Amino acid sequence: VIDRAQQRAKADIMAVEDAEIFSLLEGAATAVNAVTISSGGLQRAALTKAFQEVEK
Amino acid sequence: MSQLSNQEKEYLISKALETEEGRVALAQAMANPIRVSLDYQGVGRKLLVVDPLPQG
Amino acid sequence: MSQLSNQEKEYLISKALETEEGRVALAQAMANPIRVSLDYQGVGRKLLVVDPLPQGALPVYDKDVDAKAFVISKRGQVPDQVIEGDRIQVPTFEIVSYPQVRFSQVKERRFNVIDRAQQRAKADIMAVEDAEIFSLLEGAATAVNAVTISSGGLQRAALTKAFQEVEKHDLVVTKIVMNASAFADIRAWGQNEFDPVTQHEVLQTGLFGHIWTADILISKKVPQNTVYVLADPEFVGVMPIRQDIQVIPADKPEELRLGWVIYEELGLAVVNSLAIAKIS
Amino acid sequence: PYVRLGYEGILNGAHDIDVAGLNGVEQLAGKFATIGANGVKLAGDNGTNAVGLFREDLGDMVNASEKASFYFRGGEYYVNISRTSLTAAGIAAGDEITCDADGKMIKFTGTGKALGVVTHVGEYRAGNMYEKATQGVTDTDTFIGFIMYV
Amino acid sequence: PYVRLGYEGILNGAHDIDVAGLNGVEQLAGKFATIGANGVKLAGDNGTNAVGLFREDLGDMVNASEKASFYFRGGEYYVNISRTSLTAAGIAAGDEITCDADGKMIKFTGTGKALGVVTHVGEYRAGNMYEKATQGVTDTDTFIGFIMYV
Repeated sequence: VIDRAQQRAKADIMAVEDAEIFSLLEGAATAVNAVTISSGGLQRAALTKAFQEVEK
Repeated sequence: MSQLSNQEKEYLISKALETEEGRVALAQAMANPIRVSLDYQGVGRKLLVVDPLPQG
Repeated sequence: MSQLSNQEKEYLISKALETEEGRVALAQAMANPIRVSLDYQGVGRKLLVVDPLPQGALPVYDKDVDAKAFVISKRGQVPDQVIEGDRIQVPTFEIVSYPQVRFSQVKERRFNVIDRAQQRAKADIMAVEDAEIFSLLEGAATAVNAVTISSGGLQRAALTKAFQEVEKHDLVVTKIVMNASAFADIRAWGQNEFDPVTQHEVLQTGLFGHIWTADILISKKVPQNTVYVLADPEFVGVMPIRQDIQVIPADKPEELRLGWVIYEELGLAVVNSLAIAKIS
Repeated sequence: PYVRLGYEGILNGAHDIDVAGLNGVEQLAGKFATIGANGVKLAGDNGTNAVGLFREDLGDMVNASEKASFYFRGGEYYVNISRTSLTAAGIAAGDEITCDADGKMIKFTGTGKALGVVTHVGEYRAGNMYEKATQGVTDTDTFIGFIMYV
Repeated sequence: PYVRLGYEGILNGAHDIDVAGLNGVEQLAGKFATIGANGVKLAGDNGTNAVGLFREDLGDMVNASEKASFYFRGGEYYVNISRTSLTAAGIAAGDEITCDADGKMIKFTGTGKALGVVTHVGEYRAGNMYEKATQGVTDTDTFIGFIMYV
């Protein structure tokens, strides 16, 4: 179950399997990225790009 | 062994022989209970995935 | 009454007798009361352990041939050890000093309890040294987080690693010098910015405990949940013994303080223990 | 070599597996040597060593032969290049190691011949010199350990 | 001197002092052993194993390394001549002993790193080298034997 979970989250699909979290997703615009430290702010910032996609 | 032998000068130990005690094992976190699980009875599952959508 | 000099016949002998004339004892410098204890009889312990696994194995179809996975193990044997010390004292010196008798026994006893823990958990593997735990445990590194950052900063960073294992931490096992500096929070303000800012030390950071032990290597910190992860089997408990009747007392009147234990250490699941090495 | 620390005290002190440079014939596909358990963080001689023949694990790890008795597999076509140092307990490569030989010298202890069984401890031992046999050319009998040729 | 009759950790077989002095063709100044009394065919076999350092006490007795306060028993380059007898059966250090200031081989390392002392056992077990009397020598021996000379 551990080995499955490891493979399933990261990286692009194989030819024996479909749906992997990493494949399914999109990037994020240059705005989310900062040049001033504030770990909380980056993650916060990311949520708003995600909202346009309609993620609850 | 596993570290310097201090007194054991038998390397056989009767074709292996060990007493009732904990055996070390791995536990890892997973990205599997993060994603929702539900059961299905059928021979295959069909999904729709969104292709490019023209807002034109 | 009044002396006039630093020179005294009075110095040689006791001029007052009390059970207190000064002394020390430490509780936090030993990893053995922290862990759970159970007796065992046998000259050794036999464990089977898991070998390296690369990990991974993705799901494949039912019109394609099924995937497999395997586990590999090596078997290990742990022999028992004896830790012991003797300290040799002259009766005249002992009787006159008074609390010296108590102090020498308590110190030699403490010293044996430190040396058992030191070998089993850490040390290196040599021709007169063991090392069980240190070898087995899985890697973790502070350096990935940052290379050169405060003593406070390391201890905070370190807590997080344990979560991964599915411990969700318990407590952090650190070296005494290291623990002192982290608590102090030195970075060249020596103000708190990784420990609570209204205190000059703390005994919970992240809401988790700190155990400070001197039986562990210098500039090494270990997160683990001590009670599940290791267990201490006792063939013989630690005990002081005293003998005034052996070869060297016969030749010249001498008193021996004997301090010893016979130990073994059990590892119930030691690949949950993480070792991290401090940079700063 | 180390049958002189051996004779039933095997896997104590430095032991190599080699007394002479290995024969030709590369093995293809690189892989690591480790004799540890979830990493080698063993430093210094004595303790578990990677002397003995080897077995492939996940085909990504090679380690010492530490299986069960019965259905034992004799000779093998290579031994690992020595990385025996005091920064290690025997051979254990922290890079990928590539092996070679037509088979080479190995270490055998016990009251057998050159072939024993495994009790899940490094190398082979076992009695019965008439239910076991030499590996390599000419008859050699075991009395204190010797380097037996595959 | 006999080297390689020792056991694991820093130790050397027993040393017979035939080199740099030998009593049996000369007689000098005897004095008592305040270690040892065990051993047959001349005791001394658990008074000393390979000749430490011998230091006079009160009156004329010499003895081995012992103590770490109130007159360090041991030290100086005045060593006990063990003569020719039997190796680990005729070591003299439990009898009345003749010493000189010259002699080989002189062992001074106990089991594991640190300038050794002598306990009730003739053999050496491990002190310190900066909280115990030093003679100008530090042990640079690694684990498993190898010669030491004062």
